[PDB]
Amino acid sequence: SLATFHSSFNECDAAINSFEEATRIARENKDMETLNLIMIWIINFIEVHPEYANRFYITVEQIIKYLKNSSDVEDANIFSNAYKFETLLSMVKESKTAEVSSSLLKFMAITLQNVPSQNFDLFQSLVSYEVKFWKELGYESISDVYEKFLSKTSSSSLRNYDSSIINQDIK
Amino acid sequence: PLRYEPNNRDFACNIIDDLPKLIRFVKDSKRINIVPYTQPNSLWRGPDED
Repeated sequence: SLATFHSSFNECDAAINSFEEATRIARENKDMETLNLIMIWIINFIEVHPEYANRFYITVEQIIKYLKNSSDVEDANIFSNAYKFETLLSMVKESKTAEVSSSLLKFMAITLQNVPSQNFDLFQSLVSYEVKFWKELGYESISDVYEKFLSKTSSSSLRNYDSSIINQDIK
Repeated sequence: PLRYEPNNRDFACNIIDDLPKLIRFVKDSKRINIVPYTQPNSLWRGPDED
């Protein structure tokens, strides 16, 4: 939470130091379930600030490989989180569209299968990726349908509070 | 038979192939099963193994 708070004020580097000692504390508790929570926070932070990927002690690809084969039960939302990170990385890595479509397909199917209304954060993220994805392909007609589902001024956690105002201003 | 040879002047790339192929829902007596989608006339038009 303190790490989120620093990332909220763009402190970034101070948030980095805050996060490292969280890893050490998790090990002493020797509890597995919290490690999933700490790992999921990593990429969420790096999603906002991709320029910090090299500084972490674990590369982003290691997490995706780890969380894809995490388990078959007691995950629910982890796999939904897992694949969206792969989709974002796959887009940035300018991979072939066939793989990107498949990777987004996995995350789309898993997110909608469970309750999407309750998981409001991920559902918005799906819309943002899909709108972005289809806009890059040049089919605004598809993007037009999905953008009506994108929530404005909702923004997300750990990314400031006036970011929505700024984003609206840029358009 | 159509012969659509690759030409540099043809930039009309295809995206339907990149998109994953659809499937079908057919339910048997035991349960509801999942099969790959085939066009209704695709059985006599499909690419021959031969």
